[PDB]
Amino acid sequence: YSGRDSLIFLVDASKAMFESQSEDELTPFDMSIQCIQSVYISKIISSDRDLLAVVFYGTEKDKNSVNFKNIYVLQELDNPGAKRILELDQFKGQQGQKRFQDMMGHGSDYSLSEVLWVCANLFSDVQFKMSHKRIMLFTNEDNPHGNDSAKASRARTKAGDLRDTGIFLDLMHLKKPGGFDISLFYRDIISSKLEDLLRKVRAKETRKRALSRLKLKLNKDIVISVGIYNLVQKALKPPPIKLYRETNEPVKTKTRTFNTSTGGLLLPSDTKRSQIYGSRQIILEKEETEELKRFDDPGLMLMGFKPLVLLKKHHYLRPSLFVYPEESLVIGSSTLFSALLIKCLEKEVAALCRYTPRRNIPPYFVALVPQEEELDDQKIQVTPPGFQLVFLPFADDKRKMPFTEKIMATPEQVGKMKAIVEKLRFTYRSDSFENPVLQQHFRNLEALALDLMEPEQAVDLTLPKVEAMNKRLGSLVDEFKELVYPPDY
Amino acid sequence: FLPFSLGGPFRLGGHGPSFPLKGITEQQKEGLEIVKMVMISLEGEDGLDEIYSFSESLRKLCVFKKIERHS
DNA sequence: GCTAATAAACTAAAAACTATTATTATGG
DNA sequence: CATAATAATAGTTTTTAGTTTATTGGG
Repeated sequence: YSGRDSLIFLVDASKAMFESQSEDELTPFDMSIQCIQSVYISKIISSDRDLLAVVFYGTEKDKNSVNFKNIYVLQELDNPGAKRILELDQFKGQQGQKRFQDMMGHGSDYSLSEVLWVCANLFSDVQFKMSHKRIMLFTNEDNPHGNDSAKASRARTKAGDLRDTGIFLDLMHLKKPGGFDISLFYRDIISSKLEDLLRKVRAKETRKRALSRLKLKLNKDIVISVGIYNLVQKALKPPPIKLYRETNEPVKTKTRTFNTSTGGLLLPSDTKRSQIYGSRQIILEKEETEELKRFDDPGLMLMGFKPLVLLKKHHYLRPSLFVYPEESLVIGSSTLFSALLIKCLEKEVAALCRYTPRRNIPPYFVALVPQEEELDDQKIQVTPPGFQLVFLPFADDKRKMPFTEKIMATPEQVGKMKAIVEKLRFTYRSDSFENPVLQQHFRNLEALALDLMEPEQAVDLTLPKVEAMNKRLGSLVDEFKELVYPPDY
Repeated sequence: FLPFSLGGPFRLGGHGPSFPLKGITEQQKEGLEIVKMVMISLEGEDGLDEIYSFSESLRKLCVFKKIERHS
């Protein structure tokens, strides 16, 4: 499902950004600004399909297209970008706070119902596929129901409308964190993470819409609608958009075939593919090439059933893809596959096929790991019910080794090193790998997008150490390595 | 390497199984016996890598020996 | 005494995400 | 020939597919 996650950033202007309010820090203006800046950076690196707008409930002198009193409209709904980063840097730090004092000032009178009015206007402004719409708000004023009851009633009515409209609002601890003490009564219409928001984890791109769906033409009679998808991706280099080094102007690199001799623009027609082999240049053509690659229609033709016992580590290829059952023109796909999964204890003998990716391209043997409905107790469908597309190699997929068959050592070595490795058991964490080049690259991009003094080099969990395992375990591994002249040359 | 072959799994169309070598010409049988008392002494790498039989040199690229160099 | 065998990067790339317009059916 | 007919034939940014890029190499 495509859709722009619109997010609004409601930050106070009177004191909730400026009063300690049962705390001792500085004005929450600066911390809130840095928090939202961090999340903007996180989106820029991780999500540029989500619109953002910042609003200041409370305004001495209105900066608002709505022109309503106590409305300060800084940034309109739009995807994250550098102009907004500069916009917030104007109000970043205590220098930014005193700026805020300069053009409009703090202690600003508020208009809550009008704030809901104008943010509703902003939500109405969008013209695109919307995935989510959230109001993000911090306030030291956890319960300013001390206002006129008419304003509170109208604000609650507007909240009922907007959540009825589907608009979502978030107020999160700024005065009395934890214990539900925060929002002493503004809990009425709203029903921690500052560390994450400042942490601004980024560079996370994920599937948004369905793609690459096919059918299980298992025999010449039966087909079963399915869909092929990925969750393991190879991180790319971001596109080098050739810009004029002076004027930042893009490049129309006009690349074509041609003739080195007669100065004419050649075409694939008046040219032919060829293969210089032996004594014969083996000629071909573009459609000839396609046909030589054109084998059969895309889909899954069942070639057999193999137990999940022949599969071994050497039986491995490119990272596996996934198949989910689909019912667009094959009734019972999901039903029959549910039967397959319930009888998957016996269906360790998984399906065998020579999968054809698309037309004009050949099929290839790819095994299918039966994915169960592994729904977690917290209701996370890890490995959704389907099949993992582990790819069956050919004799092509081989680069042989020598055969200097090595023999086992004395069992005391095995036992002592088992004690070593289990004593030196690294805490398992699947979501623990970030590429230092990748991370440092993100940091260069974000830092050399502003005038940052330096891009930080992210010390990743992927970096091995020298003493952390040498204090969790110690040098007893080397002392155990009792053989003369250990591989520590 | 005899003109004929020397001396579900049914998916479709494998290589040739074999070819007669016993009921063949008696002269062929005599020559085969002499070259086989040779074979027990010399069966050759030409056959050790793959015994040349008219059955087994038909279907696929088994001769092409699909493989690349070592790393 | 010599001289690849690679593999960082190639430089790309075929995927429906979306669908208005024509569809030629029926008021005219 | 009548004249608002309202389906397919793409429009889309898709990630993801083969790109020479690279150095140890026989003397």
